[PDB]
Amino acid sequence: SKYSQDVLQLLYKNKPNYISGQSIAESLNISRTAVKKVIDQLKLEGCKIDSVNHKGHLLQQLPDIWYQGIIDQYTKSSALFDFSEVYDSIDSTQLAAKKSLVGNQSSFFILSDEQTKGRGRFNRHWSSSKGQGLWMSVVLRPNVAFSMISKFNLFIALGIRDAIQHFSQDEVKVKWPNDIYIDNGKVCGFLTEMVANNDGIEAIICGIGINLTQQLENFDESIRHRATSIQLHDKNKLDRYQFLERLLQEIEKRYNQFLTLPFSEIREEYIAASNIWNRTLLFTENDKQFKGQAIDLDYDGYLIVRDEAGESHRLISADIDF
Amino acid sequence: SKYSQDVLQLLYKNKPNYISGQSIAESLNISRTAVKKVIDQLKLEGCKIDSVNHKGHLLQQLPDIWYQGIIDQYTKSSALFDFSEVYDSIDSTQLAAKKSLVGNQSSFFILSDEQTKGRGRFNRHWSSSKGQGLWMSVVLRPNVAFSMISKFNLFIALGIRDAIQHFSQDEVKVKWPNDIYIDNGKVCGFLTEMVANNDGIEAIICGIGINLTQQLENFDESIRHRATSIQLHDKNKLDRYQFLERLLQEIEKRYNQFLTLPFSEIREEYIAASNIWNRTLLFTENDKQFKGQAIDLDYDGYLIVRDEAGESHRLISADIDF
Ligand SMILES: Nc1ncnc2c1ncn2[C@@H]1O[C@H](COP(=O)(O)OCCCCC[C@@H]2SC[C@@H]3NC(=O)N[C@@H]32)[C@@H](O)[C@H]1O
Ligand SMILES: Nc1ncnc2c1ncn2[C@@H]1O[C@H](COP(=O)(O)OCCCCC[C@@H]2SC[C@@H]3NC(=O)N[C@@H]32)[C@@H](O)[C@H]1O
Repeated sequence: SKYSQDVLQLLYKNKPNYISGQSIAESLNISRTAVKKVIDQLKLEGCKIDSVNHKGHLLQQLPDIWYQGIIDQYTKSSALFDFSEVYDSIDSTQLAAKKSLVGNQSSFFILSDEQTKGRGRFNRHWSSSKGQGLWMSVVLRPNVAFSMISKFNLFIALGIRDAIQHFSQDEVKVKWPNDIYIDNGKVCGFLTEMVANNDGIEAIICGIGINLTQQLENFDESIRHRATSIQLHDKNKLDRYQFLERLLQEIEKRYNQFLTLPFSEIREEYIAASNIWNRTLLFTENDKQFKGQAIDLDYDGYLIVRDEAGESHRLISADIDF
Repeated sequence: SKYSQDVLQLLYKNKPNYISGQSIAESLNISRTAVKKVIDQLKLEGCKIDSVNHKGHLLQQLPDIWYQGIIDQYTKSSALFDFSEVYDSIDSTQLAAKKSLVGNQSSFFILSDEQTKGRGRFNRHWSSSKGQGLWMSVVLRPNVAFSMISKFNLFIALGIRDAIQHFSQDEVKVKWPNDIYIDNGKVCGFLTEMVANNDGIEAIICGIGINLTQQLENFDESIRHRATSIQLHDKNKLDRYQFLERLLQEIEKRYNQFLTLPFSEIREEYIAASNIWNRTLLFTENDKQFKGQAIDLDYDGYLIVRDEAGESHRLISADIDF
């Protein structure tokens, strides 16, 4: 009903204490009995709620569904995010964000359980299954020149990798400039875009797609040997609210780093975290394709590459295959 | 009514020949009498239409109102523009365009008779009076790297100036990088913005604001000594459809130049057209303000400036006062 999110919100807020039906009824000004029906419906959708006579209700565990009422708590206590929008299904969080940023200076993010028109780079398809991943767009408002886009993209990467690392017992590496791998499986793809003019960035929009709970059986045959999910590398059930919380904590740490530090302070760390060294890489640029070795990441974030013909290149971005 | 634009469209299309009520009625499948009422209404709004017994109607002159039905002809015969949106009044053509470009690759423009929330640079106000100017946003789709924004902005300037020049008997000059002057009056301001990532521009959005028919009495006292309109420098009535047509012709000429030429081919021309030389300029950058002389425009479009302290600067953009 109308009141599901509000009831869920009260339950999240009151953890680890129990609140009574009666007390929830008073808050929202509805009947005890409507409170019971709302609570029955949440259990039926897979909320795990302990109901104890004389004590009331305790939210123990959420299902793999995003709830606006819970996300609203994440933004209230956030110093960086003014608000969020949550969707069950939508064309793309990235389209939605590019539409919502117009005409304001808010910082916010958009999450959706499924995307029907998920896009990565160069208009490629990004598989966004219902219930199985974090499909998110983040909009921020750095006072910086439009050339700083690349450097933002370097910082955010370490933020995402760190948040996935906390949950996998296997190594999580960055594949510059736009993906996160565990072994040979891409677990995340992200993409940083901007609205800007000669005078400055108007918004950064970072699209982040993270495979959370797919089994191998869940990926299309076409990508199944090069894709993985956090669950496939975590011995405990992966909890999506716990992940989101850590993801937002890291994004904010790295965003403040971005505003305050040169790339040179994180370069070594980025280097050590990267899986592009010591192996043959395939590069695509429009017509050309070529092979190459990543030699180095320079102090401004360019990849130094020696191609198979011995020519050296200095790249602000690329798309690489392994 | 429902049919005004369609009737106007047929009338524009049939110039310089007359079409009959009867014939317009057949086209749209409506009664002769509804055609007469639609025609009476257009005259009453200031369309000048010659109605001759036995011959029919000829559109002779439009009022200072934009009509979607006429703009639809401009886009049908345009190779560059897929479509246009026309409004009587709206917050800003620039907001509207940034919302309409999302999720497609169309090229288009948006015109509005008035803007209630017109913005120039740095969130400054742009005065957009009903009936008095061309308030327009243009969206294009160059396959180019995000650093080419500045160079686009140089080409478009010569396009706009040329189109205003055709109508003023006084000199029209460019004030780099964002305004067009006739004598000491700013007649136009324009602003180039982009949506982009490391891989390329997704859209260019050029906001163009041109004072067409204001008298001095029409400008706010605060800007009246530094503003002017095309009418104040044209001995004939300024006709807004004729202007728009020439504006679109030049924008397309210069946009193709942009795609095909280095800035070095137009540099001299831009130079010769500019009013920033040989005079003291005021520069603002965040905290600082300083005075300076424009020395030169280099082959990549940077302004070379000698400031009052004798230090030289190389600027991709600036805001200058005279
Ligand atoms: N779920 C998946 N897991 C592993 N491999 C996959 C997946 N889906 C597609 N792929 C493979 O990865 C490529 C990813 O593209 P990318 O262009 O490198 O793209 C970088 C990224 C984009 C981030 C997408 C986020 S989701 C939230 C936001 N909304 C949106 O439309 N995109 C961003 C695809 O061609 C395909 O090979
Ligand atoms: N009508 C006017 N004529 C002469 N002076 C004026 C006018 N309105 C304001 N001004 C003065 O010019 C400054 C223009 O700002 P700019 O930031 O250089 O701005 C560059 C420009 C922006 C182009 C505006 C177009 S209109 C179509 C599109 N939509 C939108 O909101 N803006 C663009 C203002 O501070 C004020 O001094």
